Amino acid sequence: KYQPTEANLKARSEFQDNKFGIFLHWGLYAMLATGEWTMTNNNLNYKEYAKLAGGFYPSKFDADKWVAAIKASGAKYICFTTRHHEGFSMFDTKYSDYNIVKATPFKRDVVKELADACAKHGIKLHFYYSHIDWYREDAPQGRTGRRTGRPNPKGDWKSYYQFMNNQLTELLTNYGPIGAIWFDGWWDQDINPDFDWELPEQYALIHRLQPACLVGNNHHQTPFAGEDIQIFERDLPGENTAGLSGQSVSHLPLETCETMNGMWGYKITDQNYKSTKTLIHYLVKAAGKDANLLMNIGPQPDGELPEVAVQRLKEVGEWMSKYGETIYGTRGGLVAPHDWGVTTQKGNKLYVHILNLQDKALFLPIVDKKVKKAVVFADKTPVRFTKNKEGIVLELAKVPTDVDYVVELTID
Amino acid sequence: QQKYQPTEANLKARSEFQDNKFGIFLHWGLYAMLATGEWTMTNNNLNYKEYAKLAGGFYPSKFDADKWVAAIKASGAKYICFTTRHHEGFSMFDTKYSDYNIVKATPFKRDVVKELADACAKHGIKLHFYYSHIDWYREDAPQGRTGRRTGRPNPKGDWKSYYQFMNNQLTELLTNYGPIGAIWFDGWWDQDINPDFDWELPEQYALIHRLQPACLVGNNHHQTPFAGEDIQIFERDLPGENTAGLSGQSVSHLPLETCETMNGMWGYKITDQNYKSTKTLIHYLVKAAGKDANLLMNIGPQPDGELPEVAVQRLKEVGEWMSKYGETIYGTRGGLVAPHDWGVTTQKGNKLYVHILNLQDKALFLPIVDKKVKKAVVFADKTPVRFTKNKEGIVLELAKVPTDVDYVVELTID
Ligand SMILES: [Cl-]
Ligand code: NA
Repeated sequence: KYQPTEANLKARSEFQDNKFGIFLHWGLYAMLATGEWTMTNNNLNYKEYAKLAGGFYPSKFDADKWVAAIKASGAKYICFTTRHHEGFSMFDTKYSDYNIVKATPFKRDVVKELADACAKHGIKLHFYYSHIDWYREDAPQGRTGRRTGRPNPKGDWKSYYQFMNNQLTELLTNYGPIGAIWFDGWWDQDINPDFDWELPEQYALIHRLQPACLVGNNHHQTPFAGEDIQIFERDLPGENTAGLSGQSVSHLPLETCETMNGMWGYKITDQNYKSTKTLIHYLVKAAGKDANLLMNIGPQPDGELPEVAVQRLKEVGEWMSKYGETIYGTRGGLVAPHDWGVTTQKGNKLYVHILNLQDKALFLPIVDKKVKKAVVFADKTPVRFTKNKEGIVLELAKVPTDVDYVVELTID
Repeated sequence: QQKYQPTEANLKARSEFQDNKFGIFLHWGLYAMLATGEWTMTNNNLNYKEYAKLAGGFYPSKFDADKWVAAIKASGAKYICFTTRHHEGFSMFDTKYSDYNIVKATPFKRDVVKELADACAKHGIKLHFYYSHIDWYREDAPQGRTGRRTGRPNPKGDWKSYYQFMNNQLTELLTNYGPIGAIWFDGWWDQDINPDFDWELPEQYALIHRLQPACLVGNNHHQTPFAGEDIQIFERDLPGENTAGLSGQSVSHLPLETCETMNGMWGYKITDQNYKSTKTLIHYLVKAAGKDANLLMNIGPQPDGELPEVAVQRLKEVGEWMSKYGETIYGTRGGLVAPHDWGVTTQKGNKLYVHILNLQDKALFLPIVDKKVKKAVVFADKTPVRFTKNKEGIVLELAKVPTDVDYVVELTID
């Protein structure tokens, strides 16, 4: 029954072309510095938690600096937590005083400042928005938020649902063009299979306000009517390592998310950042399975992006400046992921991303199609290959030890 | 630190607009029946309800959007600016926010804007929408200088209602008709008697950019452009010029556009059948380009739905010229050499096109001193033009006294 508009369909293709975005988890939980789940993990009282807002002053926040650092990685979009499960709004809302402008001494709308910086730098802006809420007294309780001290575990769905829609209206009118709404929390009511999220009306609201905006919902199900992208939580499309999303794979654009260290919202214990090579491999492997990668940073309560995260972004971007052509604008490749790497493709080119190879030769199961040419992407040096009944065999100059040794094949 | 930050999409759209250079204005509304001008309502103090009765007689039976766009494309024009709703307040599109519109209130019963959008898309012509900030018909519209003798009950209007009505219609225009190249506002000057009048333009410009980031915003206020506008309009005058008395404002850094009429009026006028010559119209386009400006040349369609026959022929002959010389206009910016009495220059890449429009001599001095001129040829047949250097520039030696509409000399610079 859902009919995407032309503008929406163009947006979907642009999203797939862009390939690489940065997740930003920032909320009051950054003060506690123990994770965005702390409020329900530690059964904190909702009114006591809200007192934190009077001490929230991220004095070194600079939206220009954030977006410039994110652009330097080769990322093309940002997904920002406008309001997480804690229920604190990081924007100037007229529907709750529990927001960054009214309830903190900082008194600044960081979502507006980020929107302006994104326009300056040519970065698209996506909004994460929590379907669940551990703070509001009208929010129904599912699996989480049962020990916040609130009086009405049933909530008042008509009131809560209207509040959500009123806020979505603000986010889709007051902050310029928005590339996507990224919903989360559906899983909180999976104990109640008859729970009615009333998503057709809510998705219709979004597309009415901005037809080009993409709707995603992190529910781990076959996408519902009106969704424009499909999300896989730390699990890569056809895979369920973390146990969070081993679902089907569909006709909508795919996106998977990873953290750069161990955490989403800022954790002060967590200073083990993954290597630049590991991060580049996340991006390449995602692209190789026809999926975007959303890589998360958790900003500090002083308003700075972690120093090590900024440096890792910079080095990923140095790689992208050389190899971005093999990622941007591509779709998942003809040759499926293997232990040695993955392929992406664009036009008549198949990029063979050799990530983990022990040998000086590589068999590729390319049988039906003729490989017209094979070169080293970096310098266009020829790569010899032979044909056998099962495909082709690349003869490489050495055992590759590069982060990603890309061979560019021409196929017609 | 700037409130308004143009997106990459908008900045690209600005450069495409400047590349396209030539557009056609179309003023069409109920005033076409009276055939005395779009200002007739306020000039003759017509009652708003009496004027609205005209709509029951509006039936432009020969309207053919495909024929219009084809005739306009043949001129070399690359976009069209069409009056969706003029000061008379009559909506030329199917709108849910007023029944005073071409579908609901006339026997013609057709959304001509829809048909024009479809035809523009088919022929690859960009569509811009003119939209009036003032309204002589609605009872909630505030009155300024004009529309004070319409018989309406409330000179103060109800701005909250009227402004919400405008933004509802703008949403329709940007939702139901595909990609729109520009919104072209007009009427700010109606309230210049009230220095504190709040048009609430930031919110309205933001709505346009929110729904279509690549859509350009223009406002014919004759002022320094307000934040949020993407083009600057000069009415009936080259930028920097003021022969018509409507253009005393300074020239900004936004893309420039000047508008002109083919005859004397914007809306169709049955007395006014004195059409400027093809040569004059080509001179308008070339002089505009030489001043780093687009030209928007107007036609006022007839109440039977046809474009004036003489205007169509003029378009055709302008297009014959563009078929030969368009490379010297399209994709160019105002040239190194500023406009002179003899003509103007335009530039693109390593080429400076010297447009000789009015020269009585067989030679032409050009003040090109910093840059080296590698080569000079007659654009039309690539025949070499000899030139010499002097301390103040160069002197071209021409084969004859030029009498062409535009005798173009192509210089190669580096
Ligand atoms: Cl000069
Ligand atoms: Na269109």
